[PDB]
Amino acid sequence: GKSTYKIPDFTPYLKKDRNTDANRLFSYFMIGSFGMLSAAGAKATVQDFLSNMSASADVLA
Amino acid sequence: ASITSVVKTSELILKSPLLSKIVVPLAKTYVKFSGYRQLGFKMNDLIIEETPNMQLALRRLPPTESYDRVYRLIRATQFSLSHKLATGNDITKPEEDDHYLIPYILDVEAEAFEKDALDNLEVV
Amino acid sequence: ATTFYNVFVKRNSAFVATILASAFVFDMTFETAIDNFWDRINAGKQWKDIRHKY
Amino acid sequence: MALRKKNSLLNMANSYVLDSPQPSNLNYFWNFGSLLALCLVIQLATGITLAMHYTSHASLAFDSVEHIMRDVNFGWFIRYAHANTASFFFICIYAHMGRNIYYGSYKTPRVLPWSIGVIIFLLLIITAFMGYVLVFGQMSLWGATVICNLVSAIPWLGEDIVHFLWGGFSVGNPTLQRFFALHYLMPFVLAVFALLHLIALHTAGSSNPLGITSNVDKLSMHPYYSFKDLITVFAFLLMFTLFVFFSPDKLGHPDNYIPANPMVTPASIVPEWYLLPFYAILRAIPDKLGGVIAMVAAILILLILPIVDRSIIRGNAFKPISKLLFGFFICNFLLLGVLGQVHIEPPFIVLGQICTIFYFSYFLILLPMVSTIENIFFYIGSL
Amino acid sequence: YVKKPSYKIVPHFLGFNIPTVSKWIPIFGIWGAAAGIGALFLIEGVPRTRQDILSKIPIIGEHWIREIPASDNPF
Amino acid sequence: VSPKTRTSNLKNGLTIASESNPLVQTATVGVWIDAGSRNENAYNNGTAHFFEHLAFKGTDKRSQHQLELDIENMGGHLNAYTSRESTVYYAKSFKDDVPKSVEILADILQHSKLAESAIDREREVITRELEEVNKQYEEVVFDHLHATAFMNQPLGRTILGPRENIQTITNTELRKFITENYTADRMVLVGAGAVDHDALVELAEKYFSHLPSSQSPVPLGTPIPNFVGSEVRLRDDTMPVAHIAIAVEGVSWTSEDYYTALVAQAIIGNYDRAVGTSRHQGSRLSNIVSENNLANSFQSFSTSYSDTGLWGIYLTSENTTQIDDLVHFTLKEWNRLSTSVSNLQVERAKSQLKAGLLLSLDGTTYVAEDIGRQLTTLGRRVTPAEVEAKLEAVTEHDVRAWAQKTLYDKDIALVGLGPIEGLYDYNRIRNDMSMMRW
Ligand code: HEM
Ligand code: HEM
Ligand SMILES: CCCCCCCCCCCCO[C@@H]1O[C@H](CO)[C@@H](O[C@H]2O[C@H](CO)[C@@H](O)[C@H](O)[C@H]2O)[C@H](O)[C@H]1O
Ligand SMILES: CCCCCCCCCCCCO[C@@H]1O[C@H](CO)[C@@H](O[C@H]2O[C@H](CO)[C@@H](O)[C@H](O)[C@H]2O)[C@H](O)[C@H]1O
Repeated sequence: GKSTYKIPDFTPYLKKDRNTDANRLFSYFMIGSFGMLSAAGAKATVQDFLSNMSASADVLA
Repeated sequence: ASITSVVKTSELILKSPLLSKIVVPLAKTYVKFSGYRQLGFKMNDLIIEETPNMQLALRRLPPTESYDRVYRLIRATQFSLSHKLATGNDITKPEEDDHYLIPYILDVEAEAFEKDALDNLEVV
Repeated sequence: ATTFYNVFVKRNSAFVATILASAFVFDMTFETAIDNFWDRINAGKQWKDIRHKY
Repeated sequence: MALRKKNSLLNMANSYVLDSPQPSNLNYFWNFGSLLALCLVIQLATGITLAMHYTSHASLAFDSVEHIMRDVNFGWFIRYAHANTASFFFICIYAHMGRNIYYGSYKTPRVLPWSIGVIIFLLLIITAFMGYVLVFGQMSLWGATVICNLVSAIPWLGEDIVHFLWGGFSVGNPTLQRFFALHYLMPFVLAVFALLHLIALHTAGSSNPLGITSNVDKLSMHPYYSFKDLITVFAFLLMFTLFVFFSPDKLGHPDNYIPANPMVTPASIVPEWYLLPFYAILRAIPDKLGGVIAMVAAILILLILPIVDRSIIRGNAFKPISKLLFGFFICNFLLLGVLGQVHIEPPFIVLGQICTIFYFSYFLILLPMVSTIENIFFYIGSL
Repeated sequence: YVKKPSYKIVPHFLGFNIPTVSKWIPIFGIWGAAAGIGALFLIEGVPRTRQDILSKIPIIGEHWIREIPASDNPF
Repeated sequence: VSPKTRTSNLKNGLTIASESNPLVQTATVGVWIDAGSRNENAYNNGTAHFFEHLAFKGTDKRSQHQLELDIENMGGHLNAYTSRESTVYYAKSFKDDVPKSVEILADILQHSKLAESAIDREREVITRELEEVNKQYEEVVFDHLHATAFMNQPLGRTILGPRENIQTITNTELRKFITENYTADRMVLVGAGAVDHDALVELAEKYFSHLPSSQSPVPLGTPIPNFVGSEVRLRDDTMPVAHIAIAVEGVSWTSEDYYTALVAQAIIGNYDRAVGTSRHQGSRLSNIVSENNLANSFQSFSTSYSDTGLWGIYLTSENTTQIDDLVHFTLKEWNRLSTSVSNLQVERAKSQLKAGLLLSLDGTTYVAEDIGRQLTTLGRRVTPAEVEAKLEAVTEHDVRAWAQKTLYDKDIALVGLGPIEGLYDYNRIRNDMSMMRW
């Protein structure tokens, strides 16, 4: 309430293993999974969507 | 190109007797046909200035030289828009076409090129 | 597990390569897995299930 | 503080069209930028109007253009205006690029507006090529066939890409409908890039015909260049009038008034006049893929002007040798244009190759050599 | 006694020198792989990519050898 | 080639270490103690610094006034400082005034009065010190930096201690602190300049012989710190200059990477616009900052403790609208320790350090501080030959390997003080700890 060197209580949020490689890696696994599904989803979206421009069924007949 | 490059190459030519004998007369004719003197410019007024190096060199000009340069540029711009040429005292005579800027840009570039060299030094 | 971080995650070039290779694998396996799942829940309904009569 | 400066939207307009500080000595070749903007506006207005009467289906397309000519009130004017302005757009764009090359507008600090400009030029070519196909006359079809077959040269995937462009196994309805949609779109993309190259330019300001700084002597864009731009607007409109009203088909190919017929091949399949130099460059290389690469390289090589021009001086106003070289380069570009429309016969075959070599050697050899030599002549010449 | 510092200027161009670039050679490698994987992934659907590339891969390649039975193919 | 540092022990386990210099006429003797603020708990935090005040408030023999006079009569001065891990008490004097000074130091350390009246008097003096450090911005920044980096841990505490403790420190707990901590096996008597080693050992046998030994004598410089990536902003728009420190968890004195971290620090280096030569420094960051006027100064540091460290940079800038660029460019220069450093930078920094580590020692006080520091952190003085060999062993590959494990994509502790509106939020700062292009 007065001293600025007394850091406020962060114990409710601090991870004990915060500096471990396991700790960083886990968060990057979530980011990477999100990147992976975004890539797979984008590929699917692009491929299906652009296929509209390939010969339609009536042309292929 | 760098002014350094231009100046070094020109000095190689002015050294060689053969080369100077054939190049000096050509260059003088070239400059006559170039026709920048007909707008009251000195050669150095024409050098591209929108470069960090050249901005630095222009800042290093003595105030007098700098004020006169601004006048020649303004005067030439007015001749250009009027489609007129300089007459009389406004025409740059060969003796007035002094390289007022070349020493300043050569110093700026010398330091910039030394900086590049020394950024690549390897202790032996 | 430091090893895993160092190999696949530390360099972004490696991380993006890993993500794209994983996307490739996911895309191919997910396709196959859904195909099989779809055929099981719609068993005896689809053309492939009645085609054998003809 | 004045409203035009205070309000953020007005201030953007103000910064481009009113208080914009311009050099006080721009000559008439600085007027092509506004003419190109006028062409772009005419093309949007006439194009959107044609789109209200045109039908993209191959069974109806040619007839819909006849319907526009014959039935729609002033349809003849809107059609001819759109078709002729496409030609004027290229005259003005070549003039604008010519101005930029002669006056060294591509040099620092204006490399970015120049480089975006090269992309605008490519989009204009694509836009105009697709628009030509929409008529679905003989030249429309056969031009689409031969130009789209160039993509067949791309190794491995080339054939597949062509079938993908066509939406089919030949140029037909799917191709026509997709070109309609893209031809409608591409001018808006072109307008965005045109705006980007202006925004890029606004950091350095316009160059000027002396190639020196204009920071010392500026003029508001309005009223001075506003009223100067009017002169060329009216000169342009006079030229527009003589084509559109009095000779609307002088720039056209008669074969485009014959409906597309995939069986009959026309006598001579040539692109529109403004693409002819690139067509000559393509013919010069015997290899199919080589030819395509050369043709693209003929445009993309403009991107290296900032590098290969070694001059310490911006532009050609004061460089007699560079001016002569530029003159030859321009005339060669026109010869290439002419050789683009001759028959592939002696002696034009060899001539086309020599002109193509001259075209590339300007960027790769002559400009770097000449600009280096003139640097030396200015220095020694003024000692 | 040392009279002069002992150094050379290494060859350089546009602020790149061989020592520095050599450190990045592996990274271009990985980005090239990433671009390869990514490009190939994008065109995995293209029939020519399957026919010429993907079906030839050992073990895995049978994933891309799929025939429509002639009874179910209108074309 | 410097004279040999002689080292002797006493019976109790007091180390005596001396480096004689027959070229000088002054001598610095003092006691380096392997004890400091870190040895307090939360209840007695501030005791170590409190004691430093009381040490000069009079002994069992000499009163406050007599003490003052005795030192004045010696001719030199006494000085003390307490840090987190180390307390020093030294006396700079004339050559032949060394027996007086050792006697005075032994007296103020062993036989201090700590009278209730003097405790009460200093309790106000120290309370006023809480509101005047506020001006010393570098120390403000570094005190917050430790507070945050080692949040709720012993290293995270200040030296002064909280206001609350200053009001409640008793002579009992002061006595208990110096009885538990100021033990012979934790102390080094150091002499530099015009001292004879054998004379100093005799003075130690005379004055420091009845020192307590600790129950469990561990070696000198024997210590669990868990760094917290975190930020403190102390925004103050009335200040004209922003002060920013950025640190990661660095290396301890005895790390195998200690020299690698020094070399890395020297690659980034220091800069000060007020020094003439600084615009011409080789450091890439120096060039970026000077050309763009991004900062008044920056100072790389590598602070070490017994079991951890902080490695980072301290920046000062008046350019309040371009602090973003300053921090951006700084962290991108650190990224290049991981991605780009080659023999070019590493050999240049080694050259600069090979001299720098010897140049620092230019007066008897600096020599004594070097002997004292080394003896209390490593248990020995490292000879210049060994220092030169350890630096020579640092390769470019070592620097890159160290940076990739210590800097690259790591959490930072970040403290900003002053007009720091332009300093972006923690994420954007921490995002610059990696390069997406790599
Ligand atoms: C739709 C097409 C275009 C429009 C509407 C357009 C418009 C303009 C305008 C209004 C200007 C400023 C005034 C002027 O100098 O004329 C300009 C300048 C410029 N344009 Fe374009 N432009 C177009 C296409 C191009 C192309 C294709 C290029 C280059 C290949 C280009 C390169 C430039 C450059 C370099 C400048 C700066 C020239 C200078 O002032 O020195 N533009 N343009
Ligand atoms: C840069 C802008 C444009 C250029 C260079 C351009 C070019 C062309 C060209 C060369 C043709 C062939 C004309 C003919 O010989 O009949 C054409 C046709 C057409 N354009 Fe455009 N065009 C542009 C913008 C637009 C826009 C914005 C639309 C909006 C839909 C459009 C719609 C059409 C239509 C419907 C036709 C077919 C009718 C016809 O041939 O007249 N154009 N365009
Ligand atoms: C730079 C980007 C790269 C270029 C982008 C490529 C564009 C077009 C590529 C593939 C499009 C056609 O490629 C084709 O995709 C469709 C899905 O759309 C797949 O088709 C598969 O799924 C669809 C529904 O998902 C079914 O109707 C079909 O019976 C089945 O075979 C084909 O197995 C694949 O061969
Ligand atoms: C040509 C078509 C007409 C419409 C104009 C184009 C619309 C898009 C323009 C906005 C793009 C950003 O454009 C940018 O805007 C700001 C303010 O407007 C300009 O800013 C400039 O003018 C204002 C005052 O006039 C000053 O505060 C500023 O010092 C100066 O640089 C930039 O020089 C311009 O680069």
